[PDB]
Amino acid sequence: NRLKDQYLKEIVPALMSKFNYDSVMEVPKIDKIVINTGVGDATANAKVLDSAVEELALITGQKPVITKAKNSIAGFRLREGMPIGAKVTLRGERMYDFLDKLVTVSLPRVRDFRGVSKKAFDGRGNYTLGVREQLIFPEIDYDQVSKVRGMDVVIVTTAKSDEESHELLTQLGM
Amino acid sequence: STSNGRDSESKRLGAKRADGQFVTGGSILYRQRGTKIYPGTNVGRGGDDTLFAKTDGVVRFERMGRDKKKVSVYPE
Amino acid sequence: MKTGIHPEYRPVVFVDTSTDFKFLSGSTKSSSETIKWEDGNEYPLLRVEISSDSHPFYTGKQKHATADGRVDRFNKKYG
Amino acid sequence: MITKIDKNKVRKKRHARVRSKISGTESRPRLNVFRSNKNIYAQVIDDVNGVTLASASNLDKDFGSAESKVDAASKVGELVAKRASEKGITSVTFDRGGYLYHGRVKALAEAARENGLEF
Amino acid sequence: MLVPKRVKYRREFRGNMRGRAKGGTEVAFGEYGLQAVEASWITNRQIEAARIAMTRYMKRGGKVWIKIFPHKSYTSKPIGVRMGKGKGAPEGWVSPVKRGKIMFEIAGVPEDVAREALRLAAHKLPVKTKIVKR
Amino acid sequence: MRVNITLECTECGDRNYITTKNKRENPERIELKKYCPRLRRVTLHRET
RNA sequence: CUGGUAGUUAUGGCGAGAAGGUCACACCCGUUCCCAUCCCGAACACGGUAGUUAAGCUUCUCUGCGCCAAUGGUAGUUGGGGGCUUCCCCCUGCGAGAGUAGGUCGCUGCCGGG
RNA sequence: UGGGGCGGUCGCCUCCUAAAGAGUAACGGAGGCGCCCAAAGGUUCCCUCAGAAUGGAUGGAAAUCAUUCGCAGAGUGUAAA
RNA sequence: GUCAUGGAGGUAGAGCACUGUUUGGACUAGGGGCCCGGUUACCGAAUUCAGAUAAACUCCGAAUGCCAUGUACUUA
Ligand SMILES: [Mg+2]
Ligand SMILES: [Mg+2]
Ligand SMILES: [Mg+2]
Ligand SMILES: [Mg+2]
Ligand SMILES: [Mg+2]
Ligand SMILES: [Mg+2]
Ligand SMILES: [Mg+2]
Ligand SMILES: [Mg+2]
Ligand SMILES: [Mg+2]
Ligand SMILES: [Zn+2]
Repeated sequence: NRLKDQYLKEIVPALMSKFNYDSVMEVPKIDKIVINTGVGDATANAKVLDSAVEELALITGQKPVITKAKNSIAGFRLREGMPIGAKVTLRGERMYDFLDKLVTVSLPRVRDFRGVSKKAFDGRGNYTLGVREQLIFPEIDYDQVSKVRGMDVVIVTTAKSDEESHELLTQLGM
Repeated sequence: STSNGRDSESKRLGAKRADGQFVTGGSILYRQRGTKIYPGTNVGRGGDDTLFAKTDGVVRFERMGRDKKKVSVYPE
Repeated sequence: MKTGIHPEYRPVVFVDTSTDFKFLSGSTKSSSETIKWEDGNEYPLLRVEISSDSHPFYTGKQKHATADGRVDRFNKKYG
Repeated sequence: MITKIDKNKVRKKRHARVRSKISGTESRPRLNVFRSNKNIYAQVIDDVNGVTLASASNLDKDFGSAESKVDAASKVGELVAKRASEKGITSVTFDRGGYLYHGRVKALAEAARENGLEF
Repeated sequence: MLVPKRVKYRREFRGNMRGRAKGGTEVAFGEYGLQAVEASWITNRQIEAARIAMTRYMKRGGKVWIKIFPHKSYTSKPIGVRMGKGKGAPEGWVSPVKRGKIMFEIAGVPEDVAREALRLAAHKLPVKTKIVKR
Repeated sequence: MRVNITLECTECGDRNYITTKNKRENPERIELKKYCPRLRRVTLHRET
């Protein structure tokens, strides 16, 4: 909750008199956070998919929606409509609180904590993080862990290019 | 020898009434697959995409925008 | 916010046992505790390991280690 | 960088989808509704000649209604109903306008029906 | 020999060769050309023979352009076979050449050798030709 | 597989309609509300 | 001047550059209420005007892409007549496609406010 | 039935031949049918495809997400128009 | 029968905007070698410049023929 307050009270003036924006709404902000998982290995056993589903529901606060395959690639022993993956979309208070938790207590848990990648930008102002260990987030426990598997947290920002997104993220604390 | 040799029979498609002709209601004006001619005013599209007159009048083959046509019937 | 299909998300207050660093951010896990902070935030006192205030990349960790000189060590060891 | 679409354009697309069946005539003109953040507008149109037979809005002479901007919709509906009835219009088709028949649009439609307009 | 790598349909109509060449009447790549004066079918074997004769004379100097390709295929029947019972089996590839078409171009050699190489090539083709400049 | 079926009125017992169904996906008798000519109203028709 | 709503084959579209305003329209703030998300007040819906023209919108300039488009000539061809007949030629009438001169950053109707 | 026999074919649908209305033959050139769907039908409401580029992965060229370009390069139970 | 007017329909021709076939040039993302990833031409997919081709290709498109209207002029 607070992180939004500091964003709109101190980071906003900094972006103002750092980028010389014409009007107020030209300052970039964070639009949504989308988290994705892949269960392509759950082609036969459909229960590990479910386990990951309650994992995501527990870890975010909202139940994910199960995603279905759009093709029937034979290389991956696939048929169209097979349920693969899940996603949770954060928009508003949940987004800010989750990002605050991620930056202040989740990141200082990776086994080799040297710093997030400085070249993980899609080229248009959106950052994609690639944590690949389950209980990097403190909420879930080691005993409840049934299969170590990664995650894809994606941050979507209104900035029009990479660099100002970089400074916005550093201002937030990434 | 000659694995070919089969063909269907022709369905007599085309236009059955001319532009400017007085037409009785309910009579077919254009037989066709799909929609080559759209139904205009006072004409309707049938089950197999034929166009028929919904009232007595004078046939007029008109033009919609750049690349489409339509047929309509105008009472005299 | 569809009802009856979401897990509980009651607020919680974080505390860092490493350096007594208070923090407030609601979490799904109940953790079976109770503590009120900042003019009233009665919620679980969720303990945690090191936070960003002590991690290497997330804080100003200075050395936590040393270096080598080899030829210096050879000169020091041999004499 | 996200493309925030203009809601009015997709509203235009839905309105065009609606209008493929509704087209007011001389005998049965079309009642059209446009909704803005502030207020509501209503118009009666025949499409054979493309003229507005009657109209009403929230910026009329009296236009006295403020409770929750939905009694405003009811007042607009009743006022346009009276104005259209004065000109001799009694049978119309309600053009939805691309919105949903749920809130202010629904209230305006019911207010119009409460008076001498037949849908 | 030039043969298409793939064909949609195996059998084709023979066609006709009325009128002037639709395109290619004017030399564009090289500065010497061999222009057809009348219309005829040119097979790929004749094209190969003409190209070999043209290239050997120049001692593999200069450049050669072939402006035609045998797209069309023709069929034939064996001996002792009556008329009927389907169409024959394909045998070769042809390029129907209309009059006024330029089918060979040469660059990088002087007048004498270019003219003599074109003259040598023209004797391998079943069509009357003439030499043109750019 | 696909077979022909008959639908009779429950009130009258008159076989009023014929249709088709798949014995595999629809192994049960089919219930449909159709219009009965004799009574001149909609009744419930069950497969025989 | 603006908001709404129609007609017209893009000469009306796409792109680039500039300006303006809460009078209208917008972005905008919030989810108790009607309503809603295979999750998310993003959207739909509802409730308000703190802030801003950054975007939509509106106006202004262009030929960059696109679209329209001549005149002349040519291909083809109905009718008549000849050759040396894979085809070719002559007379009369019709007459393209491509290329180009050039045009285009729209034109009209109704209603309400200013 | 380019003599008869041997071989092949015999009913229906789609395209070319077919000569810019309809029709038009050959043991001419290519393919399909003798079903399927209780929703793959009716109606109301809503929206938009293929592919490529970049970002991270257990997971690779190709599985699931994020932004951009994208007039149909997809789809339309099944052959072609 | 002719004249004037209005239509439907994609042949001849032409064209490359889609689909197949195809030539030369630059770059080719690469593969194999001579190698210490370079050299790549021994082949190079996509892109692009230019130039061709089509009964079952079409952004275009005639002459005739066909269907009608007329109160026009002849004619059975
Ligand atoms: Mg047929
Ligand atoms: Mg139908
Ligand atoms: Mg049917
Ligand atoms: Mg022209
Ligand atoms: Mg025909
Ligand atoms: Mg004909
Ligand atoms: Mg068969
Ligand atoms: Mg369907
Ligand atoms: Mg041709
Ligand atoms: Zn009965």
